[PDB]
Amino acid sequence: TNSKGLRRGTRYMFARDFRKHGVEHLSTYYTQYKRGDLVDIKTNGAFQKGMPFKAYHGRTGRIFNVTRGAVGIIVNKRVRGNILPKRINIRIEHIKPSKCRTDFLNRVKSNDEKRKAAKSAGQPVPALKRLPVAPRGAHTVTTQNNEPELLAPLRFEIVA
Amino acid sequence: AKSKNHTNHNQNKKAHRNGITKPKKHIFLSMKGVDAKFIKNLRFSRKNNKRQ
Amino acid sequence: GRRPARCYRYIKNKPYPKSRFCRGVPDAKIRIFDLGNKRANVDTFPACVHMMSNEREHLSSEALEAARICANKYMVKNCGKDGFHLRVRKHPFHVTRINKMLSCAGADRLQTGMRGAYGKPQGLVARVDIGDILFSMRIKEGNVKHAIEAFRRAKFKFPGRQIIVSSRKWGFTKWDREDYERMRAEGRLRSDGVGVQLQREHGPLTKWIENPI
Amino acid sequence: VKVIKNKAYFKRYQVKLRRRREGKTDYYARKRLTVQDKNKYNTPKYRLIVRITNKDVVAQLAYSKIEGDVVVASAYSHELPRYGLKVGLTNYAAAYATGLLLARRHLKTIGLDSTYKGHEELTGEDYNVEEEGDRAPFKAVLDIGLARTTTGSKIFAVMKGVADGGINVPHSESRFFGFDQESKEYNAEAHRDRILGKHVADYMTYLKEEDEDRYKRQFSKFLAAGLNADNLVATYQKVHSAIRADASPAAKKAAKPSKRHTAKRLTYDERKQRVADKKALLLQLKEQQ
RNA sequence: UUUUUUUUUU
RNA sequence: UCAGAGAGGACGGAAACCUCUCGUAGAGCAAAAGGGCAAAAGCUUGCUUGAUCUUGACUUUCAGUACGAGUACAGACCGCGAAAGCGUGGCCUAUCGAUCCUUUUAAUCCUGAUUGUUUCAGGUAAGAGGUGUCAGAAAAGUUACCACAGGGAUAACUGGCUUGUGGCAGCCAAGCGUCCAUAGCGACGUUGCUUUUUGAUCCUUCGAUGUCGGCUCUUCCUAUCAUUGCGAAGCAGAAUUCGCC
RNA sequence: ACUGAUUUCUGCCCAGUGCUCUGAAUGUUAAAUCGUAGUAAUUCGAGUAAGCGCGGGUAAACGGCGGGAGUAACUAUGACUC
RNA sequence: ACCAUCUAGUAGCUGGUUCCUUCCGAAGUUUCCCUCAGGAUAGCUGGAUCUCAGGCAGUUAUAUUCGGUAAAGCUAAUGAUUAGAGGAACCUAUUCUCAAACUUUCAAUGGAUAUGAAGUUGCAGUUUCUUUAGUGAACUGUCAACGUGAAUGCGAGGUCCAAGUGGGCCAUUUUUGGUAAGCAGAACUGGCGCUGUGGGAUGAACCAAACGUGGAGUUAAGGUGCCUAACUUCUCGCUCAUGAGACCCCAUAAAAGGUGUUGGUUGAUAUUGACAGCAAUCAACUAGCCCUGAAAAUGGAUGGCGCUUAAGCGAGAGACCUAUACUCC
RNA sequence: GCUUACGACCAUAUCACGUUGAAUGCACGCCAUCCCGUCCGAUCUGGCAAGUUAAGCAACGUUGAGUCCAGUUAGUACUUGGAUCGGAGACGGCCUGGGAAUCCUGGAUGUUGUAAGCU
RNA sequence: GCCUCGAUAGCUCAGUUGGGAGAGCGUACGACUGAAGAUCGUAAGGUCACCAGUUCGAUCCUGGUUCGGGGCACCA
Ligand SMILES: C[C@@H]1C[C@@H]([C@H](O)CC2CC(=O)NC(=O)C2)C(=O)[C@@H](C)C1
Repeated sequence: TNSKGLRRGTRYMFARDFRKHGVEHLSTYYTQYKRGDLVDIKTNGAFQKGMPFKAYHGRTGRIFNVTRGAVGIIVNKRVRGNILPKRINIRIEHIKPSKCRTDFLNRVKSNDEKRKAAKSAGQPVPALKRLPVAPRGAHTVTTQNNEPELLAPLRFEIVA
Repeated sequence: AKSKNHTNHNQNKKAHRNGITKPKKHIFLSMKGVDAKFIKNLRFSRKNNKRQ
Repeated sequence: GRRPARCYRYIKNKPYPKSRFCRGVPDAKIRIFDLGNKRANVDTFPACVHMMSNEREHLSSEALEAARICANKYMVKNCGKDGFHLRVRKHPFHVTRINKMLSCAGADRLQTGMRGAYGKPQGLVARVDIGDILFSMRIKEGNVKHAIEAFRRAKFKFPGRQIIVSSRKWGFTKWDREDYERMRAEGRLRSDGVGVQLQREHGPLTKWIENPI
Repeated sequence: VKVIKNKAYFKRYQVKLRRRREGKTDYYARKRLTVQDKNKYNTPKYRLIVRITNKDVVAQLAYSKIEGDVVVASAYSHELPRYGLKVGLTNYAAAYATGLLLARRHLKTIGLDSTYKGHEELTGEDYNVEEEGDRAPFKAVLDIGLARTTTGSKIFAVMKGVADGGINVPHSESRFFGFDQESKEYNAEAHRDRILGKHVADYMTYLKEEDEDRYKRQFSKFLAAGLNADNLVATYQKVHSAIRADASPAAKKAAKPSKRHTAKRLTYDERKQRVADKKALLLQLKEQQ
């Protein structure tokens, strides 16, 4: 059976990217994190303190605590037939803001702005629902300067 | 009479038998494990806000 | 004695090269890989013949050397030592394993059964795939018949099925004969002994002048 | 000899950060100097940058952001001729004056100068701006850069100037001039004399006694400006008084028209034409040689 | 106190 | 700023020390391997004891128990630094221990119930003494004189799968065969067949399938020793060899 | 207790394990006893028998009883030597 | 030794464990145990129900992310490894072949998160936390306005009590040990175990399809010369075998050969008359069927009989037969 | 069109050779009493302003190497799901959807924020 | 097959943590003897079995390879 150390099997997971080692750029620390925000976990091997466990690498969680240089995150973990909301204290260097939630917030902002503008201007309430791409509509194609080319299968050729 | 025989054959089926239970929605409301200093300040703030 | 080739014929295990983990590997039987007029100039031998495999099996070093000697003797006797250039395009790098067992009466007393059956190195075999080139050779257009006959005689020394074909390329180079001739006439291909090098455009005009292309 | 800086070397090479390559920013110290605790969120953390060039002293106040630092105030020694001094814009007195100018200027700008006047009597004793009223004093943390931290350095002279001006700069008297490393004693009188430039006047007198030619060679433009070994201290005191009297930044001029002074990059067609011309010339020379 | 040997014919 | 390279300098040499250039880490970081690290996490050096006191929360194993290890804070007192800051041992991933008992430290502590004082003893809290079978009994053999409950979950004989090994048969021809590869053989290679060898497995049988050999008696298969009919020879014939039905 | 008529013999080893004999032997030794401290429980120390440990004997007591090289006027072997 | 009693001694082991219908319905897996034929523990399961009446999903869409396997690369680092070329080694640019414990690069399947009322905007208070600072952070208010913001499907959630199980086995794909194994060990999923039914002559696992008790109709897989319900049905070819062949798993066959026959590819000669003898021919290949390679013991197996312009092989067409499956009663 | 201080992204920014550089500035530079540190005022530190764009630095040049982007490779390699699909097998194709990467070819050679200044 | 042990002058054997390679016999030189042998005085001598690593330096410490030697190899 396998050994049950903390960093077993993380040879490539905790390694830096090629031609990307060295000093950590400071936007990582300048980024603002607030309780309730969503963040992705990607371990940075260069910082051995406050590392997340390998099972949370590449997972998204929600911040519930903001300390001096770390954050408490609630991450869903599958254990048999239940999903446990585990709490982990991860340092900033292993954390990155998640863009899915900010995109949704932008969409909600746009929805509210469009609704308010239409209501103020007296227009009907516009459609504010994402719709699956519908089947292509009817159209016409012209062959002018685009005459059809007759295609046929090619014979087999011995390519030595 | 070898008797180690570990496997994970039917475990996913057993887990999905009753459905995979997602976490509740009130877990984000508790302030368990939050900074002691922040909790102290929050307690002071809540103790003093005038109802009307 | 050596086990039958049918035991290690098909490819079943992952590659097992000789390295710091696998020690005490006996030397492979085939050592020489280029025979005939190997030091020939690129233009000496414009015609080229390949011998491809149609099986995914193991070509033992023993079989590879047997085919090498057979073809080499045939060509030395039929066309002279300096009339061809043969290249064995397959190196034996996969290590097979044997779990030796005693075969005398009463061996069961000391036999260990299947407990701890990891084997020890036995020999070096070359992993081959469909479309892989086993033997190649470059000769003059007047010796293609001898080339095909030599490859015919040699193929019977290998397991499975092999197909002998003639390549459109200029010898062992990577250009079809017509393009090679045109590029050499132009000045884009510099002799590299057996092969040739493409002289690309980009770079300082100072080295450009040495051979304006 | 095998070539070391080859194709593979350049393929695998990773370049350091731009400022580390330029040898201008120490990122190890920068991270500790500029990073704010995440539980203080977007509250700026203020840094007092001190730099000394060959001919000028630069003092700045800044705070960091994701897209670059934000300088909020600045003061340069070359801006002292408006408050007097024409020469010696790099010595201890000039450094202290620049620090004081920066402190007073920014306090005026943020409207705290009246509340906080700082130490208005030069004595050389360690001074920490004490909180007055409710608004705490403006706070900044010193940034020396790549300068060596030696006792009596002009970077600490600028820091002392700012602290006297009335900005809360955490510090200790250990690295001020007049602090004896052996006995760990602080000589406020010596520090005050160094701030007022008595060392410059002493050097002037020493060289004047030793040799006239060397004295002239050393203090050429000081004499041209009319500063001698009996006026410098009063001049520096007047400079301090003027700085404290007025500290607003000088007005800006108009944008003069600009013309290209450097070559402009050739275009693709120009480069190809030059290639063709060189090819033709090289062929001509090869034929004629 | 210790002190073994000397090829064949002449 | 390392490993290393290049070029110079009395004794000095391939190798002592000095000097200048280049040097993306090709060195070093106690140890195994893997990650990480260049004004450092490496080397030199100054000062120090945060390897200290205290409670909770969390991660890892996981039953989401315990120990161990670790993470981020909070309170105290400190160390270094000019300062921002960093510090609860080792750059990270292993380096370890329950109950009972003994022992030590802690309170100007609690109890000994006939009242008190002092010894003595027992308690509350934190460590140590160890269980390496490491969630932790105190433990030498033999039985062919043997016994019991079971097991075909498990061996020895047959049977079953496999055929490494054993046996038998093919393909290309380098050579042997006075000359001549194929009369007859056939190396180096290589393709198959068989279960009269021995192995591998453990499917059936342990509320029993009597376990070697010989004798006796049937029948069956041939990969043909002899005989019948033939073909080929290194077939002039007693003789002998190969092959076919 | 072992061996096992008669005949002829019964070699070497007391290192190990046994058995046995001397004891001056302060080497180690229990209870009891004696002394010290303490108001007492109690603490500390001294003696302290046999045995063990030191010495001797014993194998018709249990038992045990070696290696490596060179070497002779043909070779082989090795009386002989290390 | 025997007799009585303790004694109905203990047994994690073997055997048995007695009425009918109805509904639901498993496990051979995790951790600890002197534990490996056994327990406890979680998981799977039943029952009792209770609180409510939209938030969920073994499925997709959108958005954002994680990975280092297949492929790719070594003329990029490390490790192997052939050959020369230009300046014996050395340098330069190349070159052949490789990596479970190599990699710049890097899929498909796959994992995770979010997609509004528990939301968005403001106003107006609290704080001893934070800031030079209403500067922030968080919270508070019977605050004011706005009103459901991808598809499809569907009612959701809570507590308690407890059984059996804790020997598994098989299959497509991936995969380690082994020469292999109806061998040993794993990953995903589906099955058998627990399960009948039509078909594969027969079979725990294969194909179809899951089951109250009956009827009519239609089918799935499979089949239609007789066994045997359904055509000696229709069209075109190929095959002669001195025991041909005949339908997933499946019940063995290879290298190498044939001047048997049928189609194709290439290169030549030929009517200035092509090969044989004193009007097409020649040569090398190729792949369908057939033949040789092809030896085992009771007499025997396309299931049997038999079948030869087939009742065989391949491509097809009509109709027809037949489930506990589908529709209706 | 530029210089400096502090930066963000961290080679389109690196590396090699060369040309040019107005003004500010940066830089080299002179001295070593004092503070300060060294075997050594080389570094570090302090006081200065005679001289120079020689170097650094900036802009530009190179059929420049590297880096980056794009095309090609290619609907190829690989791959999800299906078949009482072909083949003795190894394997192969078909149906249904995803879909790369080298060589090679072409192009680009830093963008930008705060503050101060020159033109 | 498994488990151990050893390998050092020409031969037989020590040797240290790791900083010396020794003891005896043998070989060479001189002396005594008429000569040899004994005896006396001198000298030189090892593949530290081979390889890789660990530390400042390894015969030694660690790992692997070659040779030799020892013990076990039992049920039925
Ligand atoms: C700490 C360790 C253990 C301890 C002691 O023996 C342990 C006990 C444990 C128990 O429950 N019952 C016992 O009889 C023994 C002891 O004296 C030493 C070995 C040291």
